[PDB]
Amino acid sequence: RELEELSVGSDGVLIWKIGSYGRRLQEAKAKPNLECFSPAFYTHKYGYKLQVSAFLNGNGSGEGTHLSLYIRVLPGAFDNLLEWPFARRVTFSLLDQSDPGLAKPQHVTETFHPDPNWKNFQKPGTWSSLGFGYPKFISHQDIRKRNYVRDDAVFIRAAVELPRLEGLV
Amino acid sequence: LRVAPQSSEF
Repeated sequence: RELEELSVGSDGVLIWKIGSYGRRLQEAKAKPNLECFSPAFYTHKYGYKLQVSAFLNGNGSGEGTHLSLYIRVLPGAFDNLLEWPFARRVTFSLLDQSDPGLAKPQHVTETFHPDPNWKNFQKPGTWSSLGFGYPKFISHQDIRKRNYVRDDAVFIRAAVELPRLEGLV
Repeated sequence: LRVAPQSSEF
């Protein structure tokens, strides 16, 4: 799995394929506990370590009804060089897998300013490893409504909005 | 069922 990470981490954009959706959703019905873990990924070179988890069958207020998406800060080798708490804006997306030439795909996208007072968005070392995000990201009804599920697979995107710092032209 | 959920926004 160190290669899945090497292939992701660098520029704050994870794209995560979750395969065997139908099976995985059936097990999440049998174990409500069951969560999928993305590869860890870094917001920039020597940046924050982040991970994404998905509950195909929902968690908290969306248990049973929704796909639930969370993002989390992990202990990073470079934590002692970064500002805390984590405060970059995160943008979750579930990708509609329709050809973008043949039809501008309708993606489900949400953006949130992290909660400064969440035990996890502060520097690892302070006293939870839980996560933050959307328990009602998309409905079991709506997830089937387009190409969000194509080829028994789903695509979750997490983008750390870090804009370009340039001088005036 | 039950859950130790992680925090959220609407």
